[PDB]
Amino acid sequence: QVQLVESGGGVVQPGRSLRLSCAASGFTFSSYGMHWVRQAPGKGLEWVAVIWYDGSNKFYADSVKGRFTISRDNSKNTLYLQMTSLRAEDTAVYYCARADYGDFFFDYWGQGTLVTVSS
Amino acid sequence: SYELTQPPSVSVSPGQTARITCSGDALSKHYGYWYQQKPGQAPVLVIFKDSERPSGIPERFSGSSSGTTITLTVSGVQAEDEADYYCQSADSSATYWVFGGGTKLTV
Amino acid sequence: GNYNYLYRLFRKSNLKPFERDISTEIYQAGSTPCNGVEGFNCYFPLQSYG
Amino acid sequence: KSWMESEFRVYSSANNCTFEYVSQPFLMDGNFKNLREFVFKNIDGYFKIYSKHTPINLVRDLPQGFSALEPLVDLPIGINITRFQTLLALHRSY
Ligand SMILES: *[C@@H]1O[C@H](CO[C@@H]2O[C@@H](C)[C@@H](O)[C@@H](O)[C@@H]2O)[C@@H](O[C@@H]2O[C@H](CO)[C@@H](O[C@@H]3O[C@H](CO[C@@H]4O[C@H](CO)[C@@H](O)[C@H](O)[C@@H]4O)[C@@H](O)[C@H](O[C@H]4O[C@H](CO)[C@@H](O)[C@H](O)[C@@H]4O[C@@H]4O[C@H](CO)[C@@H](O)[C@H](O)[C@H]4NC(C)=O)[C@@H]3O[C@@H]3O[C@H](CO)[C@@H](O)[C@H](O)[C@H]3NC(C)=O)[C@H](O)[C@H]2NC(C)=O)[C@H](O)[C@H]1NC(C)=O
Ligand SMILES: *[C@@H]1O[C@H](CO)[C@@H](O[C@@H]2O[C@H](CO)[C@@H](O)[C@H](O)[C@H]2NC(C)=O)[C@H](O)[C@H]1NC(C)=O
Ligand SMILES: *[C@@H]1O[C@H](CO)[C@@H](O)[C@H](O)[C@H]1NC(C)=O
Repeated sequence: QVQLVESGGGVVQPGRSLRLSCAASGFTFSSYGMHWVRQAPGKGLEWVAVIWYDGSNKFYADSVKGRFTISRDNSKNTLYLQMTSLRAEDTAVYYCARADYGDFFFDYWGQGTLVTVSS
Repeated sequence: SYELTQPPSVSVSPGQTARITCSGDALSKHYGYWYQQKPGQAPVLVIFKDSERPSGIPERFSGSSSGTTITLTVSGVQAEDEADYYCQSADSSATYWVFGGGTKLTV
Repeated sequence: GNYNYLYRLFRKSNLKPFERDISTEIYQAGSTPCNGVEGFNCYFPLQSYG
Repeated sequence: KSWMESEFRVYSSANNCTFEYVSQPFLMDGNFKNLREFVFKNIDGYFKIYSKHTPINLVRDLPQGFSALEPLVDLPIGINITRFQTLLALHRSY
C-alpha cells in the first residue's frame, strides 16, 4: 500500500512561525488534493487546510483565515505548512488525509503531527 | 458551518448494537461519510456513498442513510467495536468539512 | 456654502450623448504621467460648484 | 432527487448597484439538439435581445436554413461595453 510521510512537528513558542511538512509516496502527486485536519486531544477532529492537485486555490477553515499559506511542489513531492502568529489554538494533532474525489472523502489518513506550545 | 448533530456516546451491550444516528441539513444536499478513531490514532474510512464498503474493510453490513440522518454499517458486537466513530459531511460547494465531536462506543 | 454640487472640469475627450462619467480618476493634461497623486498638470476633475 | 439550487461565485463586491429587473425565464425544456441562440446588441441607451429555441435537429456543426429572431426587451441604461464573459453552472471538483 502507498503511504504519506508527514513531519515537521514538535514544540514552538506561541505566536511565531513553524513549518509542518508532509511528503507523499507511491502515488502520483500531480493528480490528488491533500487535506489537513487538526485535532486537539480530548475533543473532535477539524479540517484546517486544503489546496488543489496543483495548488490553484488555497482554501482554509474559516476561523483561521489569512494567517497561513500552504504550498506544494510536484518536484519535491511534499506539502508543507507555515504557522504565522498563532493564538495557542495549535495544541493539536495534524494529519495528512489523501482525497481523491468520491465526492470529497478522505482516503489515507496520516500518522498525525503534533504541535503544542510551551506557555 | 454547523456541526453535525451526532451522539457523543453510545455505550452499548446487547447482542445487537443500537443505532448510532448522526444528522443535518447539508446531509440532504450531499451524502455523509463516517470515519473511526481507532486506538493507535489511525482514522479509517468505514462507509462511503452510504451503500458500498471499502477494500480491506471489517466485513459488515452497509449504511442506509434514510433521510436527514444516517443509519450506518454496524453489526452485532465484536471485539473491535470500542473504537468510536466520527461524522463527516462536505457542504454544497464552498468546500467545508464538518465533524461533530465523535461518538463513543462502549461494551 | 452648497459645495456638494459637483462638476467635471476635465476629461481627456468629449462625451457621447446620454452617458454618465463617474470616473473618479486624476486627469493629467501634459505628457508627464501621473498616477494616484496630484502634481504638475495633474487635475482632480470633479470640480465642486461653490 | 432534483432541486437546482445555485451558488453565486461570480461576484463579490455589491457596490453602487443601480438597476434591478426581474424577467420571465428564457430557456425551457426535445431529444435532438434544440439550438438556443441569442443576440446581444449595443445601441445608444438600449440593449436588445433576439432569441430563438430552434426545433430538434442533428447537425454537429451549424445547421442551414433561416431563423427569424424576435425582439424581446430593450434595456434603457446606456453604458460603454468593451468586453464579455458568460457564466456556467457546475458541480465541479476541487
Ligand atoms: C486565486 O488566484 C489569485 C492570484 O494568484 C495567482 O493565481 C493562482 C492560480 C496561483 O497559481 C497563484 O500562485 C498566482 O499567483 C491568488 O490570490 C492571492 O492570494 C494570496 C493569499 O495569501 C496573496 O498573497 C498575499 O499578498 C499580500 C500582499 O498583497 C498583494 O501583493 C502582491 C505581490 O506584491 C501584489 O501583486 C498585489 O497587488 C497585492 O498588493 C501579503 O501581504 C500576504 O502576506 C500575508 O499572508 C501570509 C499568509 O500566510 C502570511 O504568512 C504573511 O505573514 C502575511 O500575513 C500578514 O501580513 C501583514 C502585512 O503584510 C502583517 O502585518 C501581518 O503581521 C501578517 N500576519 C498575520 C498573522 O496577520 C500574502 O503574500 C505572501 O506573504 C508571505 C510573507 O510572509 C510570503 O512568504 C508569501 O510568499 C506571499 N505569497 C504571495 C502569493 O504573495 C496574493 O497576493 C493573491 N494574489 C493576487 C494577485 O492578489 C490565489 O491563488 C487565489 N485566490 C483565492 C484562493 O482566494
Ligand atoms: C423534491 O423536489 C420536488 C420538486 O423538485 C418538490 O416538489 C415541490 O412540490 C410543491 C407542492 O406540490 C410545489 O409547490 C413546489 O413548487 C415543488 N418544487 C419545489 C422546487 O419545491 C418536493 O417537495 C421535494 N421533496 C422534498 C421532500 O423536499
Ligand atoms: C456610491 O457612489 C457615490 C457617488 O458619489 C459614492 O459617494 C459612494 O461612496 C459609493 N458607494 C460605495 C459603496 O462605493
